[PDB]
Amino acid sequence: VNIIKKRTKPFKRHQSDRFKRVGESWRKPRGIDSCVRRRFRGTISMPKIGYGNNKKTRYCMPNGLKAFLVRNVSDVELLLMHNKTYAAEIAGNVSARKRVEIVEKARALGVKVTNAGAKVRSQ
Amino acid sequence: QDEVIWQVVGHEFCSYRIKGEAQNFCRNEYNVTGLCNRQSCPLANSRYATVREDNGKLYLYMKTIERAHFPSKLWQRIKLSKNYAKALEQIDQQLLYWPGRQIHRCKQRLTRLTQYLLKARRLALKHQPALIPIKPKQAHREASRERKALIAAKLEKNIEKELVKRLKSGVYGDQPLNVNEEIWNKVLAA
Amino acid sequence: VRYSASPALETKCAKARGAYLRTHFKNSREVAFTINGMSLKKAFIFLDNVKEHKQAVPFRRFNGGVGRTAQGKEFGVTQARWPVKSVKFFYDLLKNAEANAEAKGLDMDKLIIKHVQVNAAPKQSSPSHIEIIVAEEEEAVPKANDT
Amino acid sequence: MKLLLGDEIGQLKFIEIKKGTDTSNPESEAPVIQKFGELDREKGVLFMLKHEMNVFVARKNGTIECWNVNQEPPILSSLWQLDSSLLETASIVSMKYSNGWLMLALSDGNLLFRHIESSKLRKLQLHGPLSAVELHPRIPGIIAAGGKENDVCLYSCNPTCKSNIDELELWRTENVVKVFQGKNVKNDSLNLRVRVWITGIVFTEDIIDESLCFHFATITHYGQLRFYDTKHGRRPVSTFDVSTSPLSHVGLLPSIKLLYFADKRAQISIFDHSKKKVIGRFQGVKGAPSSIHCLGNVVAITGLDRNVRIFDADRKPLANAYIKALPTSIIVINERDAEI
Amino acid sequence: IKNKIVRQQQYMKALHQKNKDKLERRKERAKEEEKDPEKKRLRLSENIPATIESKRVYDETIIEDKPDEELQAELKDDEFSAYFSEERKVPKLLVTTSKRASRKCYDFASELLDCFPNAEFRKRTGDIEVHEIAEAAAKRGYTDLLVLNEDRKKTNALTLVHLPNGPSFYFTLSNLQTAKEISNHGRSTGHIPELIINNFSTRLGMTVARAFQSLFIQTPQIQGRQVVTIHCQRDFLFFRRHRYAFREKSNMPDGIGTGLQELGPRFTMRLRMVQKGVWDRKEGEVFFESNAGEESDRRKFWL
Amino acid sequence: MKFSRDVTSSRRKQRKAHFGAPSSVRRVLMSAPLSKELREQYKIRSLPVRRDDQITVIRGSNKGREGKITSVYRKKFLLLIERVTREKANGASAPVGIDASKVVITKLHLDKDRKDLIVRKGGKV
RNA sequence: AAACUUUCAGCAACGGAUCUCUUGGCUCUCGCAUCGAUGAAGAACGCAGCGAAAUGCGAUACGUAAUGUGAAUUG
RNA sequence: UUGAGAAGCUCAGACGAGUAGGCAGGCGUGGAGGUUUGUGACGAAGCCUUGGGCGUGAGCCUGGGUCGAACAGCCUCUAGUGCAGAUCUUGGUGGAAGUAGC
RNA sequence: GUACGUGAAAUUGCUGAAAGGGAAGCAUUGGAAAUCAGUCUUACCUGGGUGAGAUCAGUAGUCUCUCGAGACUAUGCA
Repeated sequence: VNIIKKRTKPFKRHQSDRFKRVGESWRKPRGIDSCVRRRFRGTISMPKIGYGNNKKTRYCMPNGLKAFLVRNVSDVELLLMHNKTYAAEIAGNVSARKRVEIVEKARALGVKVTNAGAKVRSQ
Repeated sequence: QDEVIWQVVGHEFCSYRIKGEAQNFCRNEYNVTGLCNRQSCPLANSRYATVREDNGKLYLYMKTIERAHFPSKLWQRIKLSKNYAKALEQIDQQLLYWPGRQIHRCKQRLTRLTQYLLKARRLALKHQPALIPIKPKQAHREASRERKALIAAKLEKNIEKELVKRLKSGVYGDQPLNVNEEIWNKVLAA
Repeated sequence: VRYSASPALETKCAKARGAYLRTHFKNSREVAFTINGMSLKKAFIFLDNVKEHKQAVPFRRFNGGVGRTAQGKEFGVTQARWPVKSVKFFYDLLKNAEANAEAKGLDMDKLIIKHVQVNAAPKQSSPSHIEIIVAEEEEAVPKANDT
Repeated sequence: MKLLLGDEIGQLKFIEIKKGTDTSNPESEAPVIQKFGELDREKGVLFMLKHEMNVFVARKNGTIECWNVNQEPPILSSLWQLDSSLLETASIVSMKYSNGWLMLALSDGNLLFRHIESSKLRKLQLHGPLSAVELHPRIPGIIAAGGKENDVCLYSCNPTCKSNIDELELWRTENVVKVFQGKNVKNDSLNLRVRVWITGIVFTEDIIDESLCFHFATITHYGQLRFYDTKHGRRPVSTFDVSTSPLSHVGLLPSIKLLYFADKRAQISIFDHSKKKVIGRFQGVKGAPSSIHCLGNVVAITGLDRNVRIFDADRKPLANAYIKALPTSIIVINERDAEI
Repeated sequence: IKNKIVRQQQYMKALHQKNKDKLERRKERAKEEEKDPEKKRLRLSENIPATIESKRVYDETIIEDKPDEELQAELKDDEFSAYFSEERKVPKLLVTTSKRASRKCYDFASELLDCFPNAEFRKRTGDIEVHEIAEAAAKRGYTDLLVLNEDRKKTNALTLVHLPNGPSFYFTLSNLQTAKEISNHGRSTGHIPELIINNFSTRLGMTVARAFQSLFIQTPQIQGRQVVTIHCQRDFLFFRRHRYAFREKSNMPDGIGTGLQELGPRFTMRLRMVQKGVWDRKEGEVFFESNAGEESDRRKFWL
Repeated sequence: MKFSRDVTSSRRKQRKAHFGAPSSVRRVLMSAPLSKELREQYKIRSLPVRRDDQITVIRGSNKGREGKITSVYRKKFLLLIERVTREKANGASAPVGIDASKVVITKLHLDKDRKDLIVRKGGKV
């Protein structure tokens, strides 16, 4: 099944572009005076359950394999029977040596490691 | 003694569970599918059968109720033959009259363990680059000592210091072609 | 010291700087953005005319109540003035701008002012930081004929 | 310490280095040399076997000879010459002496056995390509073969001997028979053939037919030092991954009753044969060692960093010099220092 | 002092005395030197500023300019002889690349080929290895063989081998700049460029530097007045290709000092590994390996 | 674990009584391990450090440099050994502080006090 | 068009948040009973080799005696 | 036919603004017990980013740079646990302006 | 570099690229410039011949478990 997104532009809290105190993460407005709350046309949209994505092609990367944080060499082993539905995303704090051994074994399991190239310059 | 050990470990806390976001995974070494399902967890399911390699040759591990209280002797073992059609015919003759769900798993984890050895052997025989680690302490030292050693050579100045010395010594014919007509006479004056 | 300019190579360039200079910040800037991009020895003949009221420096950005002069039209700017304290400080710097190539052994008669910077300072007034870049004009060799 | 040297351009460097001499240190004394020999590339040195005091330095053009170092400076005692046909296709990979005999084995199985003083030579033919051969030092007249895809096999002139044999009987082509041929280890952990490339053979029987159960250990280009036996069978009795760079030199340290090895990357490290593990490494070397000779409580490592160290049984660096050229083999003459 | 306010007032007053008597040391020195410029001399002959090049570690393999025979007996008969002897072999370069290289690795692989005539470009396709390339490239009249080895769309390393058995060198490119990025660049021409190589005091310095003489044509055209530099300085091999024009400059004592205009590229190498023999990263014998822990001393140099 | 209500396990109390101990406590906190040749002839695991001992340095960047202790600096918790001297820019030499726990004692400066400590504390002369 | 303003990015400034610590606080618990006309608590002044919002001390003054440890102090 | 986390799986219809209010499921922060044969000087936390990824969203995962000693996921316990606003408290910095003015 | 661990935001100056006819700000759909990612690198699968052996031997032994189940050491590699 080809992956699809009902929306691609994230939601952006109202007037979080003008003021630097107001952050961009979404916060539903609380006043009935609001133009946005009454949903006047022309104002920005809102997070609703309508924009929920397909319950089967959810959590999937655009390739089709879902992600999976592998933080050591025995976390990629579980992905042995799931190499065509999961991509072994290595965690960020893993050292640049313990990383180069996950790659050499995930490659045997045919698992896509998404960022195997970090800290690893090849010769 | 089975739903007891699934309503404890399957729903409250099990040390092997991994909270994924679309699934949950089991870190047990005797799981046949990798997931923490009811019909998959090796702790609740008290008659089980898994396939897992050990140093080149794939094995089959089986347990029963009547050995459950003996954790050392709990799992027996059968070594699976190299011929892939022989191994399927050897799983069945050992796993007879077991449910069709369980024997389905073992044959699927035989297809999945053979593809791992048939790949990691070809992968080991190819010649592939060396993943060598970068090191922040020794790439911030280079960048530090580079610009301290780049400006400490007067790179452009030492080029021209000998470039005229290469001219003034006369490695080119007396009147060369890379020089204009006037300043060569200064070299004649030199 | 780590400077703000990509130029000022070891090859044909030299730098000086001046920190915590007890002058105004909105007054040395308009001087600084006038002397910028000019040759070195001309800037000396330029600024001494400011010291004798022979030339005024335009006030482009911080043009608060600056009366019009007759000589501000040499650059097209309406308003200009003759600050004397700020240009006294720049002369001190540009001496070090010379005397650093005089120790590096450059060519002095192809020397332009490449990058002059004026910043603020930790308030005690409105003090200033200044760093200057003087560089040779990066000449061009004629191309060899054909191939 | 008295120790003789010879580089790839033929000349002989004769060193009087002593303890505490670090040529990198300005506050150390300078090396004392008496250099001679041919300065051309064609007479370049390959090996320096040590006859009891006479060095027998061979050359790439086949000018194997006899150098006595008792005289100061050494003067050539005698000289041999080999035919150019054995230089055309073959190349010299070994030279070892035991009981008045001198091999000059080549890279195709040609075994030129030359006598020392009687000068009666015997040539032999063997199996595929060679990379190392060796003589049993205790029992006279036992050879070990070895090369790439030519696993170790024990051709022996006299299989019995029982103490010793008269010299002129030795190494007749009629009596040399293989009394041992190696059998490979099993397949790898992925069912792949363990490819065999023997690079050096040393006889370990000191530190572990009358006098059977021959014991020896060999190294491989693929990086796996393997011990051997005959009473136990034709498989190696032990296999270790002592390193991963191709192992270049193996030998004994007879004062520790222990066996060392080396490689291309200079992981020259002693190896416990009793506890089956590497115990210590010779530190400070940065570059491929070309040859290593050991004598008593000292060793000498000459490397492609153009240096000659003096380590000991306890791998403590004694002396460290520079030699102005690319060396090829080192021989130790005097264990004592310069003042003795 | 555990206080912070006291600690930077006690130091402000301590510095303002150390910043005072230094002037009091130099003010009294200021009056006697213009009476007697001879004491000015001694000091100047005494207190020359000390710099890293003058405070090196004493390495005994610094070859002096005095010609000793054992040097020239070696390197007149090595494998670099054909590019140094009377034969004067024009070296034909082969520049391959790392497998599955990208676009940003290929626009740099045209800038080096601007530097090198008698140099082809052959992009590495599919499954082939460097040791099999060298033997397959020597049979078609090639001399050396460069390999640009990018990673993640930046070029980081460069290895050149010497055929068919010569020493193989593994540098790493750093501080990479193209020809477009440099301010006041120039066009290159078809003229074969000229060479300069500086500060290779070590013996290993005169092993790499000959393998850098080995890539350039042994007698260049002078009409282009193009110069290529390999300047070792603190074990970094600076590469700068310039085009010069001689013009009068009064400061330097001869009066005639040229003016350079860079062409590109602008890269800078370290030296990591050197292997006699074709470069196999695992099946090779190491002539020199870079110790990343014995280069901590900024006064220790190996090039 | 510790089973006394008259010893303290808090980092606060232990790390204060260390850094603010007087210069008699600051002596037995600066002790050095004896060499393996002295550990069997005095039967003492460790001695407090005196001046003019005969030590070797095991850890640190000054590995293996032997000497004698010049000035046992009880304040900043470090020994000061002979001729192991980091340079200074001006031209003078500076002393390098080697921790008193890193050195290995090879020859004691035996006195009447030390002997009367040696002969009772598990050993003899 | 340049300038000026605005916007983006890089760099330099400003500024001291975040993170990490912690000879400090706060809280609970346990043992103990001990100031003064034989001059207390407090105050002033002095005393250091070089001391300056601090410490110790009393003209025997950054303390003596007695015991114990055992060779330092430090800029 | 294996789709038994029966707290799962599966089939079919209708429905979808929402104030006071009512109900439910989750996200995040500091500490506590258990757990990950957990991550870390080959660089933990933080920070910045014209990089990529997920979730409807609160949020999370990650590449690059910076940096230098600690830190996180899961199940529970616990609260000094979430800010745009209070002529809000403290600190820092702007436009007014080099104007008012001495 | 004592204006000293990390060094956020406001805010200031320079440089680069843009935009600006008495309003910007944001949302939606796309153009132009810049730039980024995608495994596509290669892998896959199918006969004969040659060699290697092991779970093969009309084969001999050891140990731990439970007749045989694994781990082995030989020897052949039918």
